[PDB]
Amino acid sequence: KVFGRCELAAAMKRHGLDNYRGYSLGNWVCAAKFESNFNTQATNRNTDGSTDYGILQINSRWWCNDGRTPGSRNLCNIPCSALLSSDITASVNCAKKIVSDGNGMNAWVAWRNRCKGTDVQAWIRGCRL
Ligand SMILES: CC(=O)N[C@@H]1[C@@H](O)[C@H](O)[C@@H](CO)O[C@@H]1O
Ligand SMILES: [Cl-]
Ligand SMILES: [Cl-]
Ligand SMILES: [Cl-]
Ligand SMILES: [Cl-]
Ligand code: NA
Repeated sequence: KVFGRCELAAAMKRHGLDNYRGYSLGNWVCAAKFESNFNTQATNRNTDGSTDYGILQINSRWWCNDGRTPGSRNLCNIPCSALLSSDITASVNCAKKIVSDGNGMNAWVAWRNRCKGTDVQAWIRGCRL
């Protein structure tokens, strides 16, 4: 499912993401924009063999199991395919574990390079929240 900008912001807001660990809702919307282009079914292979999954491109190296990342972790205790569903519940819950790992939203390379320090609030303006 390819989310609308305000549709994704409302879904992230309903699942408790806005101001989670001090990151306002605009940061999460901006991150999903540049990680997956609002597409829950996005996947991208990495050089080390792991794969990013879903609306926030959560990596199978640490957070989910896809059966093909040898010596990896499954800290969110889910199959990576669950991160591709039209329901973003699993992606949001796993993201809350990632952002609480000590490095904040810097775990998402797209957010650090394309959202951090910008006017992230602009990604939720015009939305009826
Ligand atoms: C939080 C998370 O899983 N981030 C991943 C990370 O593995 C990496 O920096 C990159 C790989 O292309 O994509 C995503 O940002
Ligand atoms: Cl914001
Ligand atoms: Cl694996
Ligand atoms: Cl949803
Ligand atoms: Cl932080
Ligand atoms: Na894994």
